[PDB]
Amino acid sequence: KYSIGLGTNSVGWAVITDEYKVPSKKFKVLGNTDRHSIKKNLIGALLFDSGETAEATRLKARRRYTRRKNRICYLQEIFSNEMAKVDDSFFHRLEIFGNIVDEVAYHEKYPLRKKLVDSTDKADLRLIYLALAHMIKFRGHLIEGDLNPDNSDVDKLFIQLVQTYNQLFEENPKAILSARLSKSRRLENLIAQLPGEKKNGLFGNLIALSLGLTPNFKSNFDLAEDAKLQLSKDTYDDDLDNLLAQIGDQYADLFLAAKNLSDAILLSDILRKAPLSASMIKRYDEHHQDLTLLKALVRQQLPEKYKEIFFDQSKNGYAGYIDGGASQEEFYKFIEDLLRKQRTGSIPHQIHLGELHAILRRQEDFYPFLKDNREKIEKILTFRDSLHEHIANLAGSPAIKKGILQTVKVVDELVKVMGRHKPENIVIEMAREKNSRERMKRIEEGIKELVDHIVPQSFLKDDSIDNKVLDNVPSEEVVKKMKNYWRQLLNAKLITQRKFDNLTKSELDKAGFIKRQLVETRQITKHVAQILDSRMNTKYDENDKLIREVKVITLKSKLVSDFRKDFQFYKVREINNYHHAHDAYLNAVVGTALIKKYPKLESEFVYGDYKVYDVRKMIAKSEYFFYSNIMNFFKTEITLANGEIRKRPLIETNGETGEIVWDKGRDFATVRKVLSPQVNIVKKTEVPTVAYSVLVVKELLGITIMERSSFEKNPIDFLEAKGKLPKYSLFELENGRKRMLASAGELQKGNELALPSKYVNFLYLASHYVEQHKHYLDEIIEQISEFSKRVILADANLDKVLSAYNKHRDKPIREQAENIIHLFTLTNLGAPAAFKYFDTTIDRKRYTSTKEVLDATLIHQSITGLYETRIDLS
Repeated sequence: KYSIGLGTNSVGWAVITDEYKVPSKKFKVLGNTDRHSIKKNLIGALLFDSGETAEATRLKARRRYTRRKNRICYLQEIFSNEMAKVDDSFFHRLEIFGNIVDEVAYHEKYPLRKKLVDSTDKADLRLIYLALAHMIKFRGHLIEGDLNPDNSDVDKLFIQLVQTYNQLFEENPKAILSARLSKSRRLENLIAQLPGEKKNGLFGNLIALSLGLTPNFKSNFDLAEDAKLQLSKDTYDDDLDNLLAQIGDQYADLFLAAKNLSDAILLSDILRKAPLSASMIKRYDEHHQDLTLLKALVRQQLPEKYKEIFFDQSKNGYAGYIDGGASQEEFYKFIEDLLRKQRTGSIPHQIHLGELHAILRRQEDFYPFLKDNREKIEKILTFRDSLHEHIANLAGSPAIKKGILQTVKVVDELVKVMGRHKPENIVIEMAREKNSRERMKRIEEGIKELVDHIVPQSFLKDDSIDNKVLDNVPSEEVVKKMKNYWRQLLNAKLITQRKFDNLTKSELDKAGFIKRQLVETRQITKHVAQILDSRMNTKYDENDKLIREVKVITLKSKLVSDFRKDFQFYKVREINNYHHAHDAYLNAVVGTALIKKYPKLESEFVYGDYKVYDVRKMIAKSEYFFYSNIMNFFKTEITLANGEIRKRPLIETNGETGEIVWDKGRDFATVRKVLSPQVNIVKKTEVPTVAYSVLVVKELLGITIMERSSFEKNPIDFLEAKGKLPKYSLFELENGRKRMLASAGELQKGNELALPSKYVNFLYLASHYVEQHKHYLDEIIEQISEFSKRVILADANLDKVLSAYNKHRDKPIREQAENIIHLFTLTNLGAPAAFKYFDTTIDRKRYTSTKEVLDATLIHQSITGLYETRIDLS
């Protein structure tokens, strides 16, 4: 029936039919004003700011402590009966033994895991409980499947990290990592293998975070405040969140790919029973014998500094190392496998479960009840508000996962908007929205070292430089003789590695082409898909998938940006919040046709477990598609390098199913009927630093952070002594004029300017230069001037605006409309902003007089704005 497609400060949403109609639906208005409904399309955006609110706190050590306490409590619930049979008070004395002799004996002898592993003799149950407690306390860290050689393979997950980094930067894409060398040495050795990468780079810092350093990604993304990261450190989730939400959500699973690389390196250094338990034999032996030998040598040589080493907690020695708040790095400096601590990459649960298998099997015979609970104990370690926690568990804090916190709330009521009906496709994407410096850097490096698609659009829509170069099948072998020149561009970094292939790339050439467009490397969208797939599929699949029942699609926005340029459905951002809505419309337009046309490609871009069909089988000879592009059938005509044009059918369908998937004579008509002006654009209301101003009975008085607490306790006395309207509260008056409450001292524009698509698409065509249509320009300015008088109320500035167009009327249609785009900033909802219109500038105002609000109508909007409670007092 329908479909849905979905930044730092905006969340776009839209709804789409098979013919790409955005539904026009009335919305009930429950306010006392003479307004019962509004005709708005099922499209829009949600804007938000990054501020310290309740949600900001909710999406940011205590919860980790409670999780570990719950895990150990679940273990103790099983252990308690036999524990009381052995030692009743052992559990309570933990934050070791109840008597001095046993305690001291355990102190020199075992100040256990691999004795439960190797020794077959029956051991004390206290010892097993302690072993399992340290099993489940430091569980570690991402893999649903069982442990296999594939998880550990350093090459495999390093390559996975390289792909996730390279397909996030299309312009700029074991013996070393598992070596028993210094972490800095391993990092330098890895960096030396990749030219053009520095230690301070994002990739060098990610490798270090996989290795053990303390990378600071602030220099990698130009932040103002420190962004220390440390996997071993407890609060790595919170610090990771703060950094990535300062710098954008797209790198979250880049960082998590680094995290899994660290996991792989740990597993690798371990397995070459429970080999981590052999590694802790190494750790314990070195630590304890080195401590004893140091004690002996200090006794024999420096008796005075002995007490400083072993008994002065305040000083920087071992005494402060173990019992005080002293780090290892200073301790080694005062005096890396010498004296490693108990609370120290978080060892993968694949390693730990390897011990749970090793420990329990070696002792399952002697204790029958532990053998019976073999599978349960495995589930204890590997099992997992909660949704607020998981986004906190993801690699992003509120700052930009506020929208990803919103995008769930956006979609959750969007389900209600369409009457609980479920969408077929939900396309999501994340990209930075500084690239001009990027294209400059490669040119500087490429020169220092020393238009047509390489593969045409018939095989895939790739207008990026990786495919663009300034017969029908890719470059012929006659052209392949130029590869000597292509090699000089590869080593000069003027071209990427895959481009060196694609130029020289039959069917094996086309096999990788489809995958890149559809396979999604941004797994944050997969994590969002996981959230979408978990919240949608409560009815778990019976077997072999465990999940089905309505799809989650993650297409790249590249299938949209190409879709915009081809068929006259262009986008202008600064006009209004429709451009996010326009992308959210042209996002899922791709989804409806692609799946019904190529169901075999489902596994490549849709969430869930599916049969991996051989792409070689689907690609055929010159006689679904021979030409590999999934979006060829959108065009009626196919363009090749030679200039020969391949015809296409008027109506497209799927051969193996027979369903019509594409109506060229009818679907193109409906799309233009979409972009042409009432749309659900909703600004979510959110709670000497004043928080919010409450109406007083009439005037507004601000409440600082301190006063609110006393306000909730005794509001009457607090109101009496001086003599909730949240920030950006919708304030409407007279002919649709709208205001938002910036503070007690200022107001904001709440009126969104709209344009019928003829006036929209023209602006992009003009700005990116139909010259007979110069009469559209006068109407646009007139429509702007008419819009300015009704709601903006800046008649002093507006007179200059109308004059300025008269001064520069001789200028071309292009530059004129480009300055019109900047002129649109005056009308946009939100904080007013100064701008330049031709030479004429200023055009800025501050609605400090808020007296209108006292008699105005408030409109308390939901996130989608459907349920409005308009209370007008006057």
